[PDB]
Amino acid sequence: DALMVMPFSYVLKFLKFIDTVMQNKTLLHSHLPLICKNLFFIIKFNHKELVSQKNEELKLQIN
Amino acid sequence: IPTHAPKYEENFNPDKKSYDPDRTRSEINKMKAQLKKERKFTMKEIRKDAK
Amino acid sequence: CGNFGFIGSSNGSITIYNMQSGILRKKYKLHKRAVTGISLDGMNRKMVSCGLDGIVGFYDFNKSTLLGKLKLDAPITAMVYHRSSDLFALALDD
Amino acid sequence: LVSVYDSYNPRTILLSINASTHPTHVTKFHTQDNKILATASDDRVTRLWDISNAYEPQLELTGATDYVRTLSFIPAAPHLVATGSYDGLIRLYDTRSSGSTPI
Amino acid sequence: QKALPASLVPQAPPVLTSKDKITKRMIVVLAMASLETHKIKYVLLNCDDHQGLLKKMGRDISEARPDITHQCLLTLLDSPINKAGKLQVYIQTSRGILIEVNPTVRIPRTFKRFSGLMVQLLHKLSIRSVNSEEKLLKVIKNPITDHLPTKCRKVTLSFDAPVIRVQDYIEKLDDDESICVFVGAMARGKDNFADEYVDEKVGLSNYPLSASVACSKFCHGAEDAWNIL
Amino acid sequence: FEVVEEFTPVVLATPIPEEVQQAQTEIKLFNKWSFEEVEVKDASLVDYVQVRQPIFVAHTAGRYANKRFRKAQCPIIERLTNSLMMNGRNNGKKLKAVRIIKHTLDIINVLTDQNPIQVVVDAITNTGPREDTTRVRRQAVDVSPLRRVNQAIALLTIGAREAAFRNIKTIAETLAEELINAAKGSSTSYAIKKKDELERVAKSNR
Amino acid sequence: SLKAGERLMEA
Amino acid sequence: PVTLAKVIKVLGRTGSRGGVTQVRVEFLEDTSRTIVRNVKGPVRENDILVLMESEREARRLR
Amino acid sequence: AVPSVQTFGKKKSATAVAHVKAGKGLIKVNGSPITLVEPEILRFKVYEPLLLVGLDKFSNIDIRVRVTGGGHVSQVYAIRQAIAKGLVAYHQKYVDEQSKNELKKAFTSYDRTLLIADSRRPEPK
RNA sequence: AACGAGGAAUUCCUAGUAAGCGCAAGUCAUCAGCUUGCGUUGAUUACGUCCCUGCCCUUCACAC
Repeated sequence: DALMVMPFSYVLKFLKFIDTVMQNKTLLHSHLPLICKNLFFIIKFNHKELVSQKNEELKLQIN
Repeated sequence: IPTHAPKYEENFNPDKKSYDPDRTRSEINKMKAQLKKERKFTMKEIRKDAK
Repeated sequence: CGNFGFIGSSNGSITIYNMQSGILRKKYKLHKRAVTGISLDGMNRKMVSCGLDGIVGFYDFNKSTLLGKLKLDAPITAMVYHRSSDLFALALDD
Repeated sequence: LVSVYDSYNPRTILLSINASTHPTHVTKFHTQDNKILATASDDRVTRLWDISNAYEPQLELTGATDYVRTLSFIPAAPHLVATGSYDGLIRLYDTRSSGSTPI
Repeated sequence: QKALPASLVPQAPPVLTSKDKITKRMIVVLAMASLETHKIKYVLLNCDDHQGLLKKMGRDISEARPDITHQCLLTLLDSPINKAGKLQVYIQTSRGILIEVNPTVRIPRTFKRFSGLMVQLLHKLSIRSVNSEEKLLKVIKNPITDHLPTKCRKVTLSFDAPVIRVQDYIEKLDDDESICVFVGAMARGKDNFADEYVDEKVGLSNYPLSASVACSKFCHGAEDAWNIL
Repeated sequence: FEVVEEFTPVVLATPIPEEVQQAQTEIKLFNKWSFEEVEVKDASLVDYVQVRQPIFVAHTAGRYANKRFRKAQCPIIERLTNSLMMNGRNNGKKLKAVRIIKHTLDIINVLTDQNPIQVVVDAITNTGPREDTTRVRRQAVDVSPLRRVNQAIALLTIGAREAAFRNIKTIAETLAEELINAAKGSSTSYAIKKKDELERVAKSNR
Repeated sequence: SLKAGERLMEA
Repeated sequence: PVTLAKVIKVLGRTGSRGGVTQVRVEFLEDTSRTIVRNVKGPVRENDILVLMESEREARRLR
Repeated sequence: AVPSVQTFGKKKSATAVAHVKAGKGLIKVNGSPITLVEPEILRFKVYEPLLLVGLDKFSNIDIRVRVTGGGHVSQVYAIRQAIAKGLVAYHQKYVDEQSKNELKKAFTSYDRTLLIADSRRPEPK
């Protein structure tokens, strides 16, 4: 429910967070199951608005 | 604009009553009120003693 | 459904009766020559007629409206309507 | 005041208009258009009322130097309005234009 | 050559009441009026006469002055605008009582009688004319908003607020609307009494203003604004 | 192409007037106004100002207080009538309200040639406020379409009732002028002024 | 105090 | 100019003030864009709200 | 025996008994034509069935409605319910069932109360 | 003389509910300064929220 309230403008902030967490491999495997569940839930909920955006930089981060 | 004066009774006391023009009317109102009290109080006391 | 019987007249009038009571319900007048075939789909929605004038009309049985009108080259003689596939074959005069 | 009653129902009053402080001698509906109502006063101004909006006149024809007691609407020319005063002048106005000055 | 009105006889302007809501009006709301009664007879508490008593109720004697309410209710009704039938007064007692003052009334000039009326006013909830034809002072059900005119502009007197020209402010303001002013009759305190009703607050002069002078000053401008003379 | 469903003229032993037969042709309010051409101008209010199902008379005896949003399905004329009956003295008296509504629709047809139902719908659309305030100070908030329809009906009926409480005007005629001014959008109508006040107070404290 | 979701936004 | 936005979801456990429901709307003009708003009356999914401003983002109102 | 069917309509205490028999569109309520039913304002309510399925069908039947109990409004609702149910019942018994289906569909399309009793039975909460 | 719908504060209320109308009965307790039944006309607003105020409860797979 907490992630559901989030406006989209913070989701881009949230995705930018996971990107930065990926560099630090220690954190990634320490909290891998949690990062996965939140990440995939953010994408499913507001999928429609995510794809519509044409920002290339967002595309690389998802890459 | 037309202007009218307020009507009021100096040293008004709500516990005290509206001044009545007719003294006989005021006095009999006093007597009726006393009668109603004493009938109720006597009527109340009679019942309790009977009980 | 076995409730409506259609009769095609030689003067171009299509009449609809009710089988259980035999009481006339509706009457379609499009062809000016003899009607030589009538059929109603399985859904009892779309009706098709053909007559010696060579014209095929498409009626909507439920709303009683003329959906469309088609003219062929030659007079039409007989019609078979395949309800499963919604194809019907006309034996034209040519 | 100009009062509009429902004919054959004298009890009901539909619209009441305070046209002018002076007497209102002539009150005629427009033949072509149903909504617009005309009024003539000894104020010498023939206000053009509207039944929907009663608070202000749609147009206020003026220019007559004497009592106006005659108003006429010309058939087939709904824009045009004809008024007559005791000046001896029959003034013709056009409602399509700005008005307030006889044609 | 515009004609004259048919009748030029002077006609008294209609008395404006809370029931009529469309007409343009100036409303002055004497908020935070200190009008309170207590039995000794019942007497309107005074900052000076009853100082020991009010201490017993524990209320600070600074905020126990109905004289300011008297003075404001003197100047307002006595201004020409009232005589022109364009001014109506409401009073919001600190305890929370909302009193409407019919424009017709003529309050006594000496303070002592005025105390007599208010104690009568609070208890009987109404005062009637000497000729007994209309109710000059009446208590009404809160909130003030419902009684106020439908389309109306609301402001307050804030010393901190920007100074404005009252005559300028009224002119720029729309026509079919009406203007309310919430003046804080209380001596000293935070200017938030009418904040929940009002939308903006304005100032009248860089120097401090008492309630009475503030009302008269605001009244004066409206009279020049509306050509009341 | 002709389709014929009636081969005999229909003459009933019981005499039936002609107007009720012209009603046989099409369903009309009080047998005088058609629902065919009315449409809600504002897209949002659609699905919450119900005019599609045509009714002869406002009385229906439906069950519109059982579920949360059943009220939307009520015909708008019936909701206006039900809101007409208030202030206790009128309570329980629906037939009198239906009479007032019949009279008001007639008056509206008179003063304005338009189909009166269109005027009613236009008033309900125009007058319904689009943003409101909530006490925290006040903070601006949006307004649901149903609550907008509710305020529209309530404001119109209250304004009309207060207009003719102690005036020579009757409820019918004052309601007529209220609905007409609201449909025009003019500032004269009580409802439009109240709506503008609400929206502007919201605007100040956004 | 702040609720879930709202704390995450400030974070 | 006033925009029309259809609610797509009525957020829950938002801790909003009583009678104020926090909802997520998508604009009719641009179906992709979404914004979170506060609604005062009874609201359900798929109904249309008239947004005066499309810029502000809803905040919990206590 | 002439074909005839009987139906009841009920609303609050009001009860209406309708006999529909082969006839000539002679329809009466309490021994008087429908046009005199009162109150006038709600008369079209009683006309709701007649106008919906078309007066042509009634041209071959006569309807006698006898109503007792309740007030004006409940009486009207009882009348309309009785008329609708009687018409459908007769069309079932002595006319094709296709017309029966058409009649039921039209009525349940307009207002289901014409066919099913509207009983606001108490519900505790 | 009193009065023209009733101030502050406070209480109750969600569908055949609020409210209006009359007609009966007086059923071993209560009631006629009235009580209880009966039918008639019959709405608006909410039917969500734990934000405030109170009360309460908790700390045999799969998946979590």
